[PDB]
Amino acid sequence: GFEGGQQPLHRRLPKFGFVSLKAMDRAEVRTSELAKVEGDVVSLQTLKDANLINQHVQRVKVMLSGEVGRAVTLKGIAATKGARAAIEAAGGKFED
Amino acid sequence: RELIRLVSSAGTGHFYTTDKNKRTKPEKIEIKKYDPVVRQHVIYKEAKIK
Amino acid sequence: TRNGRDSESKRLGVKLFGGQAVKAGNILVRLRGTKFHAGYGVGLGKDHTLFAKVDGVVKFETKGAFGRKYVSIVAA
Amino acid sequence: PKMKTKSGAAKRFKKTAGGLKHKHAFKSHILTKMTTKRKRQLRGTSMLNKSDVARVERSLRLR
RNA sequence: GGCAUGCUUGAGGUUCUAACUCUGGUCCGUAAUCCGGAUCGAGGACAGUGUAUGGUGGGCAGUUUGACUGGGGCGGUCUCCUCCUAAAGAGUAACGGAGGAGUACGAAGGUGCGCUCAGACCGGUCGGAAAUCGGUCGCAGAGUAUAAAGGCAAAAGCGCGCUUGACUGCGAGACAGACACGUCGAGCAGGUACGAAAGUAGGUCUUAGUGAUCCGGUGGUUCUGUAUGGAAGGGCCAUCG
RNA sequence: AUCGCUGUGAAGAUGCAGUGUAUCCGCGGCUAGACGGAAAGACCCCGUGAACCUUUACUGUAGCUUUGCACUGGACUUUG
RNA sequence: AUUAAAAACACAGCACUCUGCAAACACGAAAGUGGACGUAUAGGGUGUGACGCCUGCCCGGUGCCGGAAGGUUAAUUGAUGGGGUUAGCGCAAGCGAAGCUCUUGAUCGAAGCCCCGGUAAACGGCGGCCGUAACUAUAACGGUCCUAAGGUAGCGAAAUU
RNA sequence: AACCCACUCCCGUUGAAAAGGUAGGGGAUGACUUGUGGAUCGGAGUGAAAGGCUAAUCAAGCUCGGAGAUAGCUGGUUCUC
RNA sequence: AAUGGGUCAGCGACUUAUAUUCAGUGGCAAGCUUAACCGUAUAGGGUAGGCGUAGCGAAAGCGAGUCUUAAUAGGGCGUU
Repeated sequence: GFEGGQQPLHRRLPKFGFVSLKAMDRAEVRTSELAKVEGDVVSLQTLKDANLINQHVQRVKVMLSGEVGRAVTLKGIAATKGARAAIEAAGGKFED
Repeated sequence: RELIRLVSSAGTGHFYTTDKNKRTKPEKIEIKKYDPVVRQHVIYKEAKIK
Repeated sequence: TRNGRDSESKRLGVKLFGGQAVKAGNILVRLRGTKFHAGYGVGLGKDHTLFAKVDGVVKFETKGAFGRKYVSIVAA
Repeated sequence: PKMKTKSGAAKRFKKTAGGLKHKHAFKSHILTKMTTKRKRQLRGTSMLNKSDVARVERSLRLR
């Protein structure tokens, strides 16, 4: 950071933002890796049995980033708009 | 020339800001400019910076 | 009775000389008071900066009464 | 962790996949003096210049 | 207005003894000018100590006390603007030569509208070089809020109306540029003054009139809000010190 | 394998250049040079070095002092 | 000690100031000790330095001593106001008693300082402004001013010119 | 005179000697000189006061730790193409 | 005539740990790799974790998309 004695960038530009503590337990899955669970149910716990999701994660939203493949049931898990369509295309269903 | 403030006559302060000589004209200004929020032009009153 | 204190030398002058292709936003003359004037497609900014408003090539004609040195851009 | 980032640099430079983004200076406490065109063009979150990336991500411990 | 006074909380005074104090006498522990204990005397709720607090405090302490510089000191200087140096693109140094700025402006801006200098020449009963200005040769030499340069009449000075574009969101693309900064710039809308209209207007003839971050202050906010609902605090946007 | 001179040269040469002298080696003396030896210049400058002194520099602080509350009581009065 | 023996220091004498005794003071986180087994003719500190003749003026600044009692002023006290939560009444909007809580901070507060006087054998001070007279530089003057006051006796080209 | 000092000259300066010697010099019944034992010590003693002295060291002793302090400075950094 | 070296022989100065980045070289590959620890122990187990597969925004959030403004109207960042 030292620039010979002038004000360096880490003291001359303003601080900005806060870090959300709400997003520490948040995580994202995508439709490419939804078929890696076992038993045709994608839960919060089943996403932890396969190593797709850490522990201390308790809020999962799944986006669309590939192909689903198997008919899976997503309970208690938010999905996006383009991902809910690609799951229900492949025989999926949603409840909570 | 000391800084002033031009507030709306509502519960909304859009607050365009400028300055003037108050050492010439000891009363206020009632000249009215454009508002982005309320979207009606309004009696832009005194600064009253405190 | 004490000298010093020159200023910081504003980089004026004819940028983008008189046969060059232009795009339609280019600063064409930096200028301290319209030594050059505005021709066909050029703009005359607030500090008398000439700027191209269309594409083409800049011409630098001399035209008219008063001996105006013009800067015009011809779409060629 | 056996390498400490500047805490004071992580306040300034948030990292995205497009680079290290930062806010602008000259946007504090003297604002009736400057024009609205100069308060409008500094209000966003710019990116970090190429000559500045090496000094910052040595402070933010990433080199 | 207040009456006597019980029930009582605040600042005095001198007094009382029982706290405390005694580097006073006398006993005893004891064969001791220490020390306790006993008692006599004196002071006495003071002194003194703990804690909190104001004042004083080089007695002591940790320090600071800039750079440039034809060595150093003294003086001057330090940021910004304009000309010269600067070599007909930019740029370009010196304790080289010259000057300026730390603002003004609610009109001195936009626009609508109205409108163009200065000079010599001359007419004396109060001004007689010169005003009031009336009209003859005029040939930017004037004026521009402010230094100097560069610019102007499609005025880039005044009068007067409207009374706001000294707009909000932006912004293709450039110029400058080590970085942070900085400079120039339309169309749709919010919406606009004006003009009856093409259209001009995102301040001023242009370039000085300035100051980062961090802390605070203020007004919004949809954001966050440590079990939850809120608040506190934080963030964002605007602006002040 | 250690001359003078006059030039040159990081600017005062035994060593370069040109040129004069000059057999080889001691001893006794004398100190002009070897910018002779001795001490990583003491003056001077430098260092965002040190130390110690000063004060009306800054920030403290021992000590002294002021009051609040404790240790700390009653009893009348001047007094609210 | 090891380049300075002196005009430096000490001194007798002198003055100023503190100190009433568990003394001022000093060494001690403290007990204690020194002062002192002393007691104002005594003890501490400061300055001058036998003796002789003497020791002028200035109390503004700063210190110290005393003084009314006014203004400003600390912890402490917690008046009043503004908020945060919520019982409840009202169909709801709403306010919201009580709490609890967060800020606000009227009154009550001493010394000190501001203020008044004294104090120079307290630390200190005993003018510059010009033309005067003259000359290197002056209070003898008329002075103009200025200040708290502008150098008395002595001495003087000096350990100072 | 002893004794204690240390004014002057010269020698000595790699000394006989990390302060002497030789020739002269000051005090020499006193605020004297001295033996022996003791007391006071490092922002601390002690000082007839020079920043003197506190074991040939003193504008803060010596020693061991913090400690390989720090040094934008100095010097040095080793085989070959 | 600036510094250092009288000489010889020995000794004497880019290391190590832990994080990380880039290059080369490998193993696996939309996955890859384990840390403590377990272990008849360089094996094997242990995938907690770390990084990758998705970004944008201060953030709630939305996601191949936010911000802004009354404005899905105009640009920045990302994207087989």
